[PDB]
Parts: sequence; C-alpha cells; structure tokens
Amino acid sequence: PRAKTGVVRRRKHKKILKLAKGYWGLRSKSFRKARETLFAAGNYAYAHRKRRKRDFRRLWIVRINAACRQHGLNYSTFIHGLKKAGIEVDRKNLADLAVREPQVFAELVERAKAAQG
Amino acid sequence: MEAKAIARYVRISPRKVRLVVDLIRGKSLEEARNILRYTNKRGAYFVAKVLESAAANAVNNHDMLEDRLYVKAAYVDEGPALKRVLPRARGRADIIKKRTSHITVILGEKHG
Amino acid sequence: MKTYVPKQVEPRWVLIDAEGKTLGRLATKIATLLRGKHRPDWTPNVAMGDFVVVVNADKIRVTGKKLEQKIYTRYSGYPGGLKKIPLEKMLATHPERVLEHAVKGMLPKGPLGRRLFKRLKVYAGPDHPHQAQRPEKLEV
Amino acid sequence: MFAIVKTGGKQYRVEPGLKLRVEKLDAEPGATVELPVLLLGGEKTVVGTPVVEGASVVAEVLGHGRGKKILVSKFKAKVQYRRKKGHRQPYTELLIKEIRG
Amino acid sequence: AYSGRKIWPQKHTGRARHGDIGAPIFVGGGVVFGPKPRDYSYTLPKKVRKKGLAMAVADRAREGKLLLVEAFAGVNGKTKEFLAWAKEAGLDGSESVLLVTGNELVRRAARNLPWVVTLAPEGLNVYDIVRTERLVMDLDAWEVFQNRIG
Amino acid sequence: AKHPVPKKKTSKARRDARRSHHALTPPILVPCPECKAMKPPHTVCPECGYYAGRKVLEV
RNA sequence: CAGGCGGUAGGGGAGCGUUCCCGAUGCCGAUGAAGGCCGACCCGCGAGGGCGGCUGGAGGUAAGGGAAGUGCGAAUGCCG
RNA sequence: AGUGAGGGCGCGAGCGAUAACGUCCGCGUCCGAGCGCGGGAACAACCGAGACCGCCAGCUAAGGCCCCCAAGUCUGGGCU
RNA sequence: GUACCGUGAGGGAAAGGUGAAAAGAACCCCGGGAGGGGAGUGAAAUAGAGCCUGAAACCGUGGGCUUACAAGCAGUCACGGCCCCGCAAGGGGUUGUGGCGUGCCUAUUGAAGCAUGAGCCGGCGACUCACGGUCGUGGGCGAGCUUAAGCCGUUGAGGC
Ligand SMILES: [Mg+2]
Ligand SMILES: [Mg+2]
Ligand SMILES: [Mg+2]
Ligand SMILES: [Mg+2]
Ligand SMILES: [Mg+2]
Ligand SMILES: [Mg+2]
Ligand SMILES: [Mg+2]
Ligand SMILES: [Mg+2]
Ligand SMILES: [Mg+2]
Ligand SMILES: [Mg+2]
Ligand SMILES: [Mg+2]
Ligand SMILES: [Mg+2]
Ligand SMILES: [Mg+2]
Ligand SMILES: [Mg+2]
Ligand SMILES: [Mg+2]
Ligand SMILES: [Mg+2]
Ligand SMILES: [Mg+2]
Ligand SMILES: [Mg+2]
Ligand SMILES: [Mg+2]
Ligand SMILES: [Mg+2]
Ligand SMILES: [Mg+2]
Ligand SMILES: [Mg+2]
Ligand SMILES: [Mg+2]
Ligand SMILES: [Mg+2]
Ligand SMILES: [Mg+2]
Ligand SMILES: [Mg+2]
Ligand SMILES: [Mg+2]
Ligand SMILES: [Mg+2]
Ligand SMILES: [Mg+2]
Ligand SMILES: [Mg+2]
Ligand SMILES: [Mg+2]
Ligand SMILES: [Mg+2]
Ligand SMILES: [Mg+2]
Ligand SMILES: [Mg+2]
Ligand SMILES: [Mg+2]
Ligand SMILES: [Mg+2]
Ligand SMILES: [Mg+2]
Ligand SMILES: [Mg+2]
Ligand SMILES: [Mg+2]
Ligand SMILES: [Mg+2]
Ligand SMILES: [Mg+2]
Ligand SMILES: [Mg+2]
Ligand SMILES: [Mg+2]
Ligand SMILES: [Mg+2]
Ligand SMILES: [Mg+2]
Ligand SMILES: [Mg+2]
Ligand SMILES: [Mg+2]
Ligand SMILES: [Mg+2]
Ligand SMILES: [Mg+2]
Ligand SMILES: [Mg+2]
Ligand SMILES: [Mg+2]
Ligand SMILES: [Mg+2]
Ligand SMILES: [Mg+2]
Ligand SMILES: [Mg+2]
Ligand SMILES: [Mg+2]
Ligand SMILES: [Mg+2]
Ligand SMILES: [Mg+2]
Ligand SMILES: [Mg+2]
Ligand SMILES: [Mg+2]
Ligand SMILES: [Mg+2]
Ligand SMILES: [Mg+2]
Ligand SMILES: [Mg+2]
Ligand SMILES: [Mg+2]
Ligand SMILES: [Mg+2]
Ligand SMILES: [Mg+2]
Ligand SMILES: [Mg+2]
Ligand SMILES: [Mg+2]
Ligand SMILES: [Mg+2]
Ligand SMILES: [Mg+2]
Ligand SMILES: [Mg+2]
Ligand SMILES: [Mg+2]
Ligand SMILES: [Mg+2]
Ligand SMILES: [Mg+2]
Ligand SMILES: [Mg+2]
Ligand SMILES: [Mg+2]
Ligand SMILES: [Mg+2]
Ligand SMILES: [Mg+2]
Ligand SMILES: [Mg+2]
Ligand SMILES: [Mg+2]
Ligand SMILES: [Mg+2]
Ligand SMILES: [Mg+2]
Ligand SMILES: [Mg+2]
Ligand SMILES: [Mg+2]
Ligand SMILES: [Mg+2]
Ligand SMILES: [Zn+2]
Repeated sequence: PRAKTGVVRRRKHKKILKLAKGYWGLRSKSFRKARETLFAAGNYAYAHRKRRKRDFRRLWIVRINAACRQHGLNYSTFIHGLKKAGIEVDRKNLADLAVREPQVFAELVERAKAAQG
Repeated sequence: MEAKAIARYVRISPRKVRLVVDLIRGKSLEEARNILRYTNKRGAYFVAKVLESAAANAVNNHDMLEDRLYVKAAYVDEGPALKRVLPRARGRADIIKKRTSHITVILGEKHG
Repeated sequence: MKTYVPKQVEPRWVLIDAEGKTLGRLATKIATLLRGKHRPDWTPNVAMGDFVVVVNADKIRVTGKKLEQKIYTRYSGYPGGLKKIPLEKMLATHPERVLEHAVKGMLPKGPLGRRLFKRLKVYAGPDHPHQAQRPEKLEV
Repeated sequence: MFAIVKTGGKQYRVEPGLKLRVEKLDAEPGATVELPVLLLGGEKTVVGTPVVEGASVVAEVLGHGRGKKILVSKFKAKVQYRRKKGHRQPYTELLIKEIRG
Repeated sequence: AYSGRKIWPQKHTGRARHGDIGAPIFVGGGVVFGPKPRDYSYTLPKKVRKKGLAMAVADRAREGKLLLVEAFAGVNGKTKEFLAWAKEAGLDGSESVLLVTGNELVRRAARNLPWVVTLAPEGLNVYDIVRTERLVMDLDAWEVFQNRIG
Repeated sequence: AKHPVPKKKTSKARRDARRSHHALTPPILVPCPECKAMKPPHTVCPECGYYAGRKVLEV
C-alpha cells in the first residue's frame, strides 16, 4: 500500500502559521521563517516569566525606598527594622500601602525605627 | 446600487496600467473622462473603454442616471502571462514574461 | 492582585543652585530628580520625573587638576574630526554645557532618556525665565 | 477597611466582597475558609508580628478552575533539541465575605 | 525505463550533481524500497492448527450456539425450503450461522443467505467458525471433524 | 568589472517604498472659452480650432 | 509520605497521525461524505482528537485487531 | 551502541627562547553535551550555581550598594 | 516512442475531470474586436468551457490599529492608548514607552559568525524485502519437535 503525503504536511504547516500571526514580513507568511521565529519567541517566553518576577520586585524596592526617604531614612535600613521587628509583609503589599495608604506605611517606619536599635 | 464593468485578458502589464487607474479613483464620471482623454499613457485607452462601458451598464441595465456617476472603486488584477523565449549571448536563453490585466471599474450614483 | 499604576501627573518644578557644588555629585541627584526615582510611585516607562532648573552653572566647582586637565571630545565625522576641549575652555565660552553634559551621561540613552533630558533647564548666573512656572527652591 | 492575607505562597490585599483568586485550596465549591491577617489596616491599623494574633478573614470558596494554557517551549540550536509542554494551572476563586476584627 | 547517461557534467555546471534521470531522487525515477512481489504465507505448526479447530468448536459449544443436526427434512434445493426448516432451529437470521454439511443440495439451498455461510466438512477452519454467531453441523460432517482432530 | 550583483532579495516593504514617487499627475486643463470643453492650456482646442479667440484650424 | 526529573553521539520505554485489510450484505451520509477556510471553545504533557460557523457536493468508515511506497526545512536535492 | 579530530584553565615535567590562544605527557576539573541562569561591560570552559512546569511571594550566592543600574553618597582608623 | 533535440546511433516530454441532461447562454446594451453588463438555462454559472474541489507562495482593492529625533535576528515580558466581541469579569486586533534579546541547519575543540546549504511556496524524496543466522520474546508440543517438493480438496477451506 502506498501512503501519499496528502493532507498531513499542509495541516502541520497550517498549525504554525496560525501561531505566527502578527510577525513582520515573511515571519508570518513563510512556514520556514515562522517556525524559526516561533522557536525564538518560545524561549523568550520562558526566560521572561522568570525575569518578570525579579523586575516587579525591582520596581517595588525603588518605590518602597522612595517612600522611606521622605521619612529621612533609606530602604537598606528600613528593612532591618522590619526584619528584627518581626513583621513579615512582602514587598508587593509594602509598595502597595506605600502608594495607596501612606499613613499605614508611615506607621510601619515607626515599628522599624523603634526596633533596629 | 452600483454598476460594474470588467475587461479581462487585456494584453498589458498591470503595473503600467494600475498607474492610470489610480489617477481616476473616486473621480466624477465626467471628471475621469477628460483625465483619461488627455493622459499621456497607453493604459488610458483600455481604462477608458471599461470606464465608458461601465457607465452604459449603469444607465441601460441598472436604472441609474448618467450625470450622477463616479468611480466608486476600480482596480487592476493580474492575469496569465504570455511566456516567450528571448535568445541571449553565448547561447543562453531567457524568458520574457508578457503579463496581462483584468481591469475593473465600479460606478456609483452620488446619493443627493 | 496588581501593582498600582499612576494616572496623569502634574509635574513639580524645581529650582536648584550651583555655586560651590561639586560638578558630578550635584549632577547625580539632578539625574535621580530628573528620572523621578524620588517619587513614591515612580514608573520606568513614563515621563513623570521633575522639571529641573539650574542657576549659577558657571559657578560649578571641581577638584583635582580637572579644571584644565579634563578634556571633552567631539567627533566631526571627517578625517581629523576629533576636537579636544579643555575644561574652562568650555566654561568661559559655554558654561552651560559643563553641568549640562555631565548629566546626559547619567540618563538612560534612547527615546525616554532623551525626553527626560529635555526637562532640565541650565543657566549661568542667578537668573531664569521661569517665574512663569514658579519653580521651587529645592535645597539639596 | 482592608487586610493583608496569606494563602498559597503569597500575600494579597483583601476587602469585603472581593472576587479574588488564589491557589487550589480544599473546601468544596461552596464552603468557607478562615484566612490569616498579616496586617489589619483600614481605619484601624494593626501590624502583624509576624501575624496578628486574633484577626481572621472568612472567605467564600466559590469554586475551582484551571488557568489558560501556557506554552512552555524549549529549544537548543545545532543539537536539534526541542521540547513542547503545555501548562494549565489550577486555582480557586474566593468570595471575600467579611474581615473578623 | 530511461537512458543511462549523465544528464550533464559533474562539475562547473553550477547545477547540482546528478547521474541518470532514473535516479529515485527525480520525479519519474525509480522507487527506493517499493514493494516487490511477496509470499505472505507460512507453515503454521500442523498441531496448533487442529488445536485451534477444537478450541473454537468447543468455544461455540460453551456458548450453546453449536447445534448438531442429523437430518434436514424440508430441504432439497430451493431456498424457501431451507428457510422454513430454519424455523425449527430458531434460525431466523437474528444470528449469523455457519452451515456445515456434505449434502450439496442443502448447501446450494442456503448459501444465498446473508446471515448464512455454507461450507463443505473439510473446509472447517477456525476463521469461519468465529465470524459466525452460530454453528450448525451435519451429524456425519461432525464425524469427520472429530476424526480430523486426533 | 567583476560584475556586481544583488546581495539580498529586496524586501516587499522596501520596493513599494521606492515606488513612493512613481505616481502620476493628472493633466492640467482649461475650458476652451467658446466651447467650454476641456483642453490643455496654450494649445489650440481640438474641438473647434480656436486660440486667442480666432478660428485657427477648421476642426 | 520520601526522593529523582539539564543534556549531544547513543540505549530503553510509551504514544499520535497517514495508506490499505478483517470487522462490512454492517453503520454513517443530499436533514450534506471527503477535501477546503476560520475560531477568542472542549480534551491531551505533547504529537493530536473533537466541537461550532462559511465553503464543498458523494463519499466515508467505528470499538478491537492486522500489513506497510507512513510523517520533511535544508541533500549547489527533482518537478512545477 | 556511539566513541577512537577534543579543548581550556590549575598544578607537575619534557620540547621551545622560564616565546606563543605553541607542543607532548601526568593528576585534577569544567566546556564538549550546561552557547540554559547570576557576576566578570562584551566574552564555550574565570568566580556563583547543575534550569520538570507555574507565581506581580520569601533567604541567600559570586559580585556589588553616586546616576546610567537593584542596594549605604552607611559608620569608625589610616595612607595616596 | 509523438512534439522537440541530435548528422547520426540515440535521447525524449508535458497534456485526465462543465453538467444528470448542451439544455453550451437567442435577444438588447458598451465595445473594432477581445471582454463585460442585463436577459435566459440549471438544483448550483463564486459549474461558463482559460469549465468539479480550488490549498501556498505571489499581486491587488477596501477597512481597523499604526509610523517622519530614532539604531533594528524583528521577537518577547510589562504598562498604557485606540478599535472591535461581550451583563459581567473578561476577551480579540494593534503598538507607544520600558525591560530583555548573537537567525536555522550542517560541520565542529569551538559559530551570530566575515565557514557549508537554502529566493519563496506546493508536491516527489532516503534504513526496505528474500534467504541464512543470533539474542530476546508470545504461544504449540515436549525426550521429543517439525515437515519440504508434491498430491486430494477449494475458489479468499483446508487436509494428506
Ligand atoms: Mg521580607
Ligand atoms: Mg452602492
Ligand atoms: Mg463618451
Ligand atoms: Mg426609473
Ligand atoms: Mg541618587
Ligand atoms: Mg584643576
Ligand atoms: Mg587633513
Ligand atoms: Mg531643553
Ligand atoms: Mg537678571
Ligand atoms: Mg457547600
Ligand atoms: Mg467585617
Ligand atoms: Mg534505454
Ligand atoms: Mg556509458
Ligand atoms: Mg545552483
Ligand atoms: Mg529533468
Ligand atoms: Mg520491498
Ligand atoms: Mg428454535
Ligand atoms: Mg465460503
Ligand atoms: Mg510623477
Ligand atoms: Mg473496510
Ligand atoms: Mg461501502
Ligand atoms: Mg438537520
Ligand atoms: Mg453545511
Ligand atoms: Mg473536512
Ligand atoms: Mg471542522
Ligand atoms: Mg452554535
Ligand atoms: Mg465568502
Ligand atoms: Mg474502513
Ligand atoms: Mg489499526
Ligand atoms: Mg509532519
Ligand atoms: Mg540548506
Ligand atoms: Mg550556485
Ligand atoms: Mg547559490
Ligand atoms: Mg527547471
Ligand atoms: Mg563499536
Ligand atoms: Mg580506535
Ligand atoms: Mg579530556
Ligand atoms: Mg584536560
Ligand atoms: Mg625555568
Ligand atoms: Mg551570554
Ligand atoms: Mg535552552
Ligand atoms: Mg555566563
Ligand atoms: Mg559552551
Ligand atoms: Mg550531572
Ligand atoms: Mg557577600
Ligand atoms: Mg544593574
Ligand atoms: Mg562621606
Ligand atoms: Mg569609609
Ligand atoms: Mg561609632
Ligand atoms: Mg529530427
Ligand atoms: Mg456526459
Ligand atoms: Mg431582435
Ligand atoms: Mg458593430
Ligand atoms: Mg459578448
Ligand atoms: Mg446573467
Ligand atoms: Mg440567473
Ligand atoms: Mg455550488
Ligand atoms: Mg463567495
Ligand atoms: Mg487557471
Ligand atoms: Mg476564447
Ligand atoms: Mg493580501
Ligand atoms: Mg492593504
Ligand atoms: Mg524604531
Ligand atoms: Mg542597541
Ligand atoms: Mg479613532
Ligand atoms: Mg474592530
Ligand atoms: Mg475584534
Ligand atoms: Mg545583561
Ligand atoms: Mg562533537
Ligand atoms: Mg564542506
Ligand atoms: Mg550561496
Ligand atoms: Mg533549494
Ligand atoms: Mg536561482
Ligand atoms: Mg522545495
Ligand atoms: Mg532454517
Ligand atoms: Mg524459543
Ligand atoms: Mg514441560
Ligand atoms: Mg510428561
Ligand atoms: Mg512421550
Ligand atoms: Mg509433523
Ligand atoms: Mg464457494
Ligand atoms: Mg479474492
Ligand atoms: Mg490430513
Ligand atoms: Mg496424499
Ligand atoms: Zn473650442
């Protein structure tokens, strides 16, 4: 029995060019140029999920830090208060009431100042 | 309501003729006539015929009146290609691609 | 839950003075004031820093033998295109540039940095046309 | 009034009548859960060290789900190594009823 | 069926290299490992054969579906007559049957049924025995069957 | 001449980008003051044969 | 409950899909087969399988098994 | 089965000119196959560390904490 | 075994499909025609003869988002804007700024490599079969196991 290629080879090229929509020029038109481009975007995904994680942390720290310096002290200390003060809030919520509820954060500088020494 | 004419298998290269069709898109019917009547390009002729055969189809088949017409849209699709060998130096040969067009014109009544 | 993103700002204007301040160590704070990393909601991808006005930029001071041992360079494009410019050569000629230029080198390069540099206004002497905006005597 | 809470690895700022979603918990699609306050701000302010000693957020487990696909994809060039994995993450939607205390 | 020739030279053409157009890399060229003719048969161990034969026969015997006839009155050549005799065994067509007998007449009467397969006694084989829901066997056909196995 | 040659297929977006200037410009025209038909300036209107208000050729 | 899970040459395992056969005098099908175009939906780790809408207009082939011209992106590949 | 073209760095020797990103052995390691991740600006094999998938959560590692660029223009004693 | 190519011996293509029925589009209009517009046939004319289905590259017209102080393996993670589908919450398309980012294959001690291959797309394309071995293995029989050619039967029946 002979089994000609038929539907199969095209169907699989279809499945790709679907994913490749939005790509510039031939990266969305040719299969062979889409699949390359997709590979790349594939690893870029992965590795950026990770990177995204530290980059929101990164942001938060700046904002916490920026809030702190309005109350004289920096961030590098502001932590050490909080840490030996037994508080356990994370940076996201820290940078939250930082922006949103300044009176609570400003309260949090107190426990910190009182503690660190 | 819109009228439509299409001339197919016109033995002239779409690139060249499209240049013309672009000059009259959206223009009034009377506008276009003069623009074609005095365009220094071979295309115009062909474009004109369709444009005139378009107008006729308007009044004689689609009920609409002559003095309201305009190029609602017009385009040039390409068609088959007469392929012909041109002999080159050192006995190599080429292929001359003699293209062809499918000109269309869509005429429309200016409402009001 | 998602991180707060600021809506549109009403950027604070700032006057800052420059007699006696060290060239560099002043600039670095302009730069952070420029970026707006001093503000509690600072966002990396937006103009939302501060407007900065500088008076007495002539009066800027620098240690060492910098005052004429430092040389700024500029590349004209041609063969022999490198021009070399001493420090005060620059000063008493275009005092403005000296602090001006030490800051651009502290702002991120590309579209946003270029925009942020734009908000910095630098002047020799004690004068500035911006009574309009009523700039604040920021006193770092 | 608000509260910080901590369920599943992380922390969130709740509030009564919030549609929030965390990780796959265990109460059947309709039960309840007491969830620990790390700090109870609001009009009051209560800082937890680590945790506020009495306060508690009762939340209504709405139901459980699976997040949209994620195409984990890997590829090393000139070795022809390529893998494709798909990931639907499970979760739970919580109705924030009230903040105790 | 082509020329043996090198279609162009080896080097300096600029085109890739090639041999004769018969090369399976071309269109029209040969097949690489295309199916020649073959003999898909093998000798099954004669013992395993007859062991399968019984095993299948008795399987039906367990199901009850095996019926032993010793005579068919109404049949002689026409189908209708086999069809009326069928009623006795409760052979209505609600179940496919393997009709085994020596009597050519009976075979000829019933073969034209969809729900029935005719068969000479020697022709008993495990295939036909399994594709059929039932089994109906002439008393002395069953003789040779037994005589066959051991 | 060692016979120069294109390095890379000129991209779609790059060729059309070149043809930015190719577009035609419609003829410039004026009514013939008698026949009001369309005609290019400074030429004798082919509809009647008038220019400068005088019949010039017997169209 | 505890622990393992980077990986080329390579070894082992488990799968999906194409063609044809038994299942088939069967079942599906003009109340629309195959193929084609979409999808932001369901299932699977994936290869894939379904579902729905437009096209198309006569074929298709189950559970369970079988046998191969069975899966392309590169061969200065071959044909267009 | 594949392999029988290895390479770099540390150390120990021969060769070389106490030349080479040299060469050849020995003992280690890593790249090879970890051109996946953090530092070293960049930088296969140097320092940190062996990536199953997910997280807008926490501690550290080398390296750093004036702005580009996350963290001290930290504190106490000196020298240039 | 033709066109066509070779003095020649010899080489050697591509080219199937309207529809059940030709009912193959009279007639009018535009045009030199070609080709279109109505009209008519048909179940369908997006079945019109360049005729079933009609993929992909390739070329257009219309629309949405978009771009003229910004340096780029063309992606990606985030935020925002605009335009659609939606109770909702959401979701689709686009992309402004920001973060990050050394194509694919092969050869390689080592490649983004200024080393090889590929203009793009569709189709054809490479570990088979026969005899003989040798391991594992699923079964039959077991101090035994097994038939070959062939003969009898049969027309997908097997038995000697
Ligand atoms: Mg903490
Ligand atoms: Mg209209
Ligand atoms: Mg006219
Ligand atoms: Mg009327
Ligand atoms: Mg600073
Ligand atoms: Mg000096
Ligand atoms: Mg000179
Ligand atoms: Mg300016
Ligand atoms: Mg003054
Ligand atoms: Mg319940
Ligand atoms: Mg309450
Ligand atoms: Mg021959
Ligand atoms: Mg020969
Ligand atoms: Mg070539
Ligand atoms: Mg050929
Ligand atoms: Mg074979
Ligand atoms: Mg009965
Ligand atoms: Mg039979
Ligand atoms: Mg022009
Ligand atoms: Mg079948
Ligand atoms: Mg059938
Ligand atoms: Mg129906
Ligand atoms: Mg349908
Ligand atoms: Mg289909
Ligand atoms: Mg479907
Ligand atoms: Mg529906
Ligand atoms: Mg349509
Ligand atoms: Mg079938
Ligand atoms: Mg099967
Ligand atoms: Mg495939
Ligand atoms: Mg290639
Ligand atoms: Mg070449
Ligand atoms: Mg080439
Ligand atoms: Mg060719
Ligand atoms: Mg060996
Ligand atoms: Mg060897
Ligand atoms: Mg070694
Ligand atoms: Mg070594
Ligand atoms: Mg020495
Ligand atoms: Mg790197
Ligand atoms: Mg990787
Ligand atoms: Mg590294
Ligand atoms: Mg490496
Ligand atoms: Mg290991
Ligand atoms: Mg340390
Ligand atoms: Mg940094
Ligand atoms: Mg100091
Ligand atoms: Mg110190
Ligand atoms: Mg002290
Ligand atoms: Mg001849
Ligand atoms: Mg016929
Ligand atoms: Mg008549
Ligand atoms: Mg005529
Ligand atoms: Mg006609
Ligand atoms: Mg018609
Ligand atoms: Mg009709
Ligand atoms: Mg149809
Ligand atoms: Mg349509
Ligand atoms: Mg065609
Ligand atoms: Mg014709
Ligand atoms: Mg298009
Ligand atoms: Mg367009
Ligand atoms: Mg750009
Ligand atoms: Mg760059
Ligand atoms: Mg708009
Ligand atoms: Mg829209
Ligand atoms: Mg939409
Ligand atoms: Mg980096
Ligand atoms: Mg190797
Ligand atoms: Mg080579
Ligand atoms: Mg080349
Ligand atoms: Mg090629
Ligand atoms: Mg070429
Ligand atoms: Mg190809
Ligand atoms: Mg043997
Ligand atoms: Mg054995
Ligand atoms: Mg035994
Ligand atoms: Mg025994
Ligand atoms: Mg015995
Ligand atoms: Mg025997
Ligand atoms: Mg028979
Ligand atoms: Mg047969
Ligand atoms: Mg026998
Ligand atoms: Mg015999
Ligand atoms: Zn006139």
